[PDB]
Amino acid sequence: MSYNYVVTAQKPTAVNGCVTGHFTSAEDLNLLIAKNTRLEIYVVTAEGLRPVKEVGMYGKIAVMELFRPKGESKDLLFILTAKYNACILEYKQSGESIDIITRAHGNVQDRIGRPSETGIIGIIDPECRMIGLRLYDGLFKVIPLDRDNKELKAFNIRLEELHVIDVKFLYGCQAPTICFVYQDPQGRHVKTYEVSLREKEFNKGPWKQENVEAEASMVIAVPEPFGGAIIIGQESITYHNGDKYLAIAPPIIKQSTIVCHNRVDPNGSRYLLGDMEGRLFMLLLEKEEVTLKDLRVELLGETSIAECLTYLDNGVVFVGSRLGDSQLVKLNVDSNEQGSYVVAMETFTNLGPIVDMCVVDLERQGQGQLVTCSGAFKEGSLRIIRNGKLHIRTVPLYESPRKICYQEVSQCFGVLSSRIEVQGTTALRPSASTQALSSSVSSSKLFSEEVEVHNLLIIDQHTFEVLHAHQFLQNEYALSLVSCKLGKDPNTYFIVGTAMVYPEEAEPKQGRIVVFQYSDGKLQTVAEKEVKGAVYSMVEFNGKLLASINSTVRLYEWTTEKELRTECNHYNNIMALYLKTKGDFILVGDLMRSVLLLAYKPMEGNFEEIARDFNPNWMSAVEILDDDNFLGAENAFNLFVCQKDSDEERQHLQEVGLFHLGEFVNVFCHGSLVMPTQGSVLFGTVNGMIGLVTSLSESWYNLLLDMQNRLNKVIKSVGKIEHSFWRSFHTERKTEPATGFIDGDLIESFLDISRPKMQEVVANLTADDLIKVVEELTRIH
Amino acid sequence: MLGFLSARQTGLEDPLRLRRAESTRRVLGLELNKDRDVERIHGGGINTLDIEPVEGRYMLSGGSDGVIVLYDLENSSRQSYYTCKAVCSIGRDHPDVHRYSVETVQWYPHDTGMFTSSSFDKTLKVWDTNTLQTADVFNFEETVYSHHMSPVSTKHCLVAVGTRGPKVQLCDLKSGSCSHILQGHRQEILAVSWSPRYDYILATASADSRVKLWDVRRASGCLITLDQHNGKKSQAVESANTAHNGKVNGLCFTSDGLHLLTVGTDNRMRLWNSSNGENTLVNYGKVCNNSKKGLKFTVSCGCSSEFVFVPYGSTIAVYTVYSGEQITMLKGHYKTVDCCVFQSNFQELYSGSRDCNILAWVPSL
Amino acid sequence: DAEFDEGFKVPGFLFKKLFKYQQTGVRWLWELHCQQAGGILGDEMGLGKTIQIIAFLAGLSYSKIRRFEGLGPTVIVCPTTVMHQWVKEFHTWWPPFRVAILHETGSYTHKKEKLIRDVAHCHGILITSYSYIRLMQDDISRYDWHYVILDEGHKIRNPNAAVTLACKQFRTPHRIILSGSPMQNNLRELWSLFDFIFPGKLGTLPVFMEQFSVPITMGGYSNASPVQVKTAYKCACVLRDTINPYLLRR
Ligand SMILES: Nc1ncnc2c1ncn2[C@@H]1O[C@H](COP(=O)(O)OP(=O)(O)O)[C@@H](O)[C@H]1O
Ligand code: BEF
Repeated sequence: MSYNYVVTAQKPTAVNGCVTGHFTSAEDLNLLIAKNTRLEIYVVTAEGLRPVKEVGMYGKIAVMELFRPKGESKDLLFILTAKYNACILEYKQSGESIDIITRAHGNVQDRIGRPSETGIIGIIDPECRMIGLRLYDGLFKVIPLDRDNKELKAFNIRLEELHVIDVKFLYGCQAPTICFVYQDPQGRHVKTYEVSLREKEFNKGPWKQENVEAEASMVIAVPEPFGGAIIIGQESITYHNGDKYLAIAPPIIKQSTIVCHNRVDPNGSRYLLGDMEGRLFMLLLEKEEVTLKDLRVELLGETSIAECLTYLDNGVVFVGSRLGDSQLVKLNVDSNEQGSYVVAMETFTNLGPIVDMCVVDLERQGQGQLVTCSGAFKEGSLRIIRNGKLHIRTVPLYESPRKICYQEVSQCFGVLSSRIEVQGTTALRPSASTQALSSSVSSSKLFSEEVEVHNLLIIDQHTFEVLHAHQFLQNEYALSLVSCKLGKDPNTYFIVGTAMVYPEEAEPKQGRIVVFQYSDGKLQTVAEKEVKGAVYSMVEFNGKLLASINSTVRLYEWTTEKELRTECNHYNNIMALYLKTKGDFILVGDLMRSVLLLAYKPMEGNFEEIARDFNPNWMSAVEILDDDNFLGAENAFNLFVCQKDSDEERQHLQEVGLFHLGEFVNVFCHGSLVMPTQGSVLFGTVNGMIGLVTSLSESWYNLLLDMQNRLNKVIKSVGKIEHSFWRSFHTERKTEPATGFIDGDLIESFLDISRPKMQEVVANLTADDLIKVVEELTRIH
Repeated sequence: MLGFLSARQTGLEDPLRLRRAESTRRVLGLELNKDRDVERIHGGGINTLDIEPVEGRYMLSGGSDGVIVLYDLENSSRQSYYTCKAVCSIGRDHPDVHRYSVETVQWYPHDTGMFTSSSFDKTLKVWDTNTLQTADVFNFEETVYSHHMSPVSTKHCLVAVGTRGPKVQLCDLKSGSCSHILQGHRQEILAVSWSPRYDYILATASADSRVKLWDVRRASGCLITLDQHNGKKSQAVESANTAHNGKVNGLCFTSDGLHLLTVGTDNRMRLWNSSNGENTLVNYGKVCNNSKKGLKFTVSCGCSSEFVFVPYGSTIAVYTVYSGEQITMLKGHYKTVDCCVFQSNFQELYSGSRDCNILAWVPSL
Repeated sequence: DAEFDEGFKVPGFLFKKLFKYQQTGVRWLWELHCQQAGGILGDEMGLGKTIQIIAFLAGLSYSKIRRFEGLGPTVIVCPTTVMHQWVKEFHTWWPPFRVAILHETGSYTHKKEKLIRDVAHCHGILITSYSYIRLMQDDISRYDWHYVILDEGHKIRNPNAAVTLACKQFRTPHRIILSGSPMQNNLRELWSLFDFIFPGKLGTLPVFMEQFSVPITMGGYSNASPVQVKTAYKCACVLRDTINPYLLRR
């Protein structure tokens, strides 16, 4: 059995959902922000946001909506978790003490069901008669509220349409009436149903199905004066109230898709609309005496790429971004002489999608210092993280970074970047590749809307300025990037593995391994090698280059001529996506066969499949903890540790560790941000969490597991979710309790409880001993 | 594929997107793998295959010669080429060997240690996998065409058995009770399938062209009788309300259990709403079957679009469940295909046939 | 009030009057309702089966559960001597029910078919006798009754008596038998009772006889060899398991 300790070094920063309402008091205007597992409650002050509470859910908050049942003084909060823990929470302040009481909870996971493509939708009737959840294809779950539950008993209504894009409750309807866009082979249509809680089934909606734009993806329920709905598609915005059909095609919204919206007014005369480019639009409803006259869209300006946006008051808009820093902007009445009304008031740091990261002992201290490729298209950046809490520098790249490696001898970072050009081509904005000191483009003899251009950025490790930007070939995607010295020559090379991406194909057939040398402020191309696939990953492996072309893992040697020459191949992979190394052993994370322990037996000069995990886990990242412990991250937000067991059953890796992280790990890396536990592996996630896995001994693992159970018996979670259920390994075809993993968050929460609760924890084990233990545990991050 | 990897790594798309789109791509690229083989042990045609639901490692196979084979589908060898070796076999020398054709074999859901198999020797035998000895035998007065255990029943352990008799036998493996019978059909029940969604919902298809949905708890007959037209041709129900214009010899619930696929000897496959048995009017074209026994066909699971793999003569026709568009026809067998079973972990298909072969279809690349 | 699994409440006063086993029985009746099965209240004579039935029906009307809203038109078939005993117990325990008697004694004084019609169309409890069920099956079965409680239902024990065939003509799933002795001479009688409450469980009388009656009987004759005794024990265990969910016998 493995003994691993997982803890949060940096809590998730990506805002996956934000709502406004009167949650903490009838007079307070609250901003509730869901970062993946954290619910952050602020009060909308006349200036900025005043934090009041930050709670940790035992769940990824998939749905988060405020609703006020009749007679209630202040808004209750409905939260649905990714594992389908539903809860209704109320905020109760008793002087200094703050609580989040669970007015109701349950688990609404159907045992079986195809979870819907567009993802978990949760809507609440505008009169709070029911919570409609679209979780699975062809079903629509209803949680009644008039029947005041404490267990949230919910029932399915069979929905005759199986591909539902979006759904909302309409306003000004005597019955709960849903309006949804669905896709059938004949196109996309908007349909309405009336929900009968008494008959527990749908009825004919107020206005029959209507054939809408092909890419209709948004439904906006419009409040009572107008009623109806506003369906946003790519090229049109259309308004339906049953007989009225307003339709506009503002040319300004054709360039990008509208992905979030928010009702500025109570009467829905104005909406904010956020697109994937970061533009912010204002959709205006002109009333007639009331009916609706016409629709207008005006471009307010630009923000961070909004996942969610909420209008607070007095022109203040919170732009909650998953890809970039969240924003608090102001909407000016007059333009800024640049055509923009948006003016950023405040910025909330978001380590965005952490797609890669490295630990460099920069400044030649004894302290590690993370450098992460954070963010995406316009919000891409390098974040430098260090303890001092964690201080986060930001280097705006203005283009999506993809990989990063540190070349110490040259005092630089090599960063794979990607920028989107439209037309031959034109950059939509000045990206860090385009403002390098020097530049170059790949002139290769091997291969002879909007496109992605890829560059290799050499960035100064003192000033974090782009010393150089080498553009790669047309239609060439740089995927992997390693900095290393090969063979016996002394030069340290930037080695980039690329692929040729054409729309005519689903998997690249062409690619190359380019060897660069950074010297004298220039990036010379020292070598090239045409390979017959995408080079997803390269690790330097005992003086040799170990690349993973589409399904083959092959080992290249650096010859005295300075070219790459193959030494051995390995083919038993669906897609070798992740490569790691420790000594003679290679860990291969696959697209869906999940891990493979390979050995380069040097005496022969070929690979040997030592062990394999035969479970179908879709990896997102992999790491080697010990000689025989292999950390892995499945795309279902789970961590598992495999172990070479102890005949042909010795070729079976044993999954001795299981743990549901709730985060999508993109990268592991050995290192620590600090000056009892063995090893230290950081990982960065899509939500912006930085976590830390380390090995425990058996004795302390037993002790900490015991205290974990005690804290579960004592600490009460917000939605009355069980910690063991939350950390249970979860996949659509498998579900097991956690094991071999200790939630260091729950352990470290042993300090934030009063002394009587501590004795409740420490019945049969003195307390001060465990205070010392948990302090020593917190020492690691 | 690189767009999908970048969208997954950067959080634009839920990882479910990449899983499902890639599983679909793998299903469309399904092709006869000569890079994988299944060891030939059956002297007769393979009628039935069943991959275990938990871990999907092992496969059962029932032959026309009365043997049962238990295969390992994991590539335990370090080569990229491997033969799915036969771990066990209830052979001609096994004292409990079936005396005639094994028409169905099924793993016990929830556990690999027991599996059940029914034969034309008028027996449903329960086998303990580890000792490979029979634990129980349910003798019937009439030969068994198809049995099925509920894939979902954490509560009951009934086996629905369809024989040439007009009644559906329910056998309780917990204290052995083979008395319960569902009466209301008029000819041989050629296919039985428990709902994967509802613990006590059973779909039964018979040679009298009728498919009935039952609630085995209920004391008042079949819930629903599937009707081709849904009321256009309506008659006081004594002979009307046929699902097909021939024998209905195949049943398969879709993955989510909200729809039912029936195949009949009218050379048609129909898609029905499993809640109210209403025909969805999905076309599916013409599905050549003339099988005189139960026709075992499967659906896909966990793809962007669901598929149905139906035996089409000597080929396996792949159709989209919810649009009818025939994806393709996998042709690698030499005689009529009797059964196909889907390995949901890797989008692999195994199909048996009367030519005493079991062919693996794996995605290309 | 006492509340059960889904929506079934029985009034607090009516419930408080009951004993622990009687309320266990009211529960059991209502799981039978939920599964849409019939069953045999087999509690032996004197324990009070009229009260469990009346309490359950009263909680069925009082809970307003969902075709019929609450309680539909139910028929109680009983020996002739207890029709008025049933009426008395209904009037003391749940007075809101309209409880008619379908008999010569009766209280109607018009065409009996009219009484059956009216009770079918106002959701009353029609208390009749086995003789009347035999004689008026033409009228008793045209009305879709909600429950078919048979009191001393072992009058259905002969699968070939005309009363038996008549009582097995009710289309409803909610069949109940009250009999503290639901087996009197042999297992064929048990088969007949279970063929009324749930036709399929025990098979056709062919299968039931061959599988259970011949084995279970042949192991009780004095001269029975040990092997045949053990077969009888095994078959008895199987039969008890099979009929456990639908017999409640305290
Ligand atoms: N819980 C109770 N409280 C008061 N009287 C009861 C109760 N249960 C039964 N009785 C009385 O016991 C008597 C016998 O019950 P009865 O229903 O006739 O027995 P059986 O179960 O044989 O039909 C009835 O007259 C009834 O009034
Ligand atoms: F005592 Be009797 F069975 F009503």
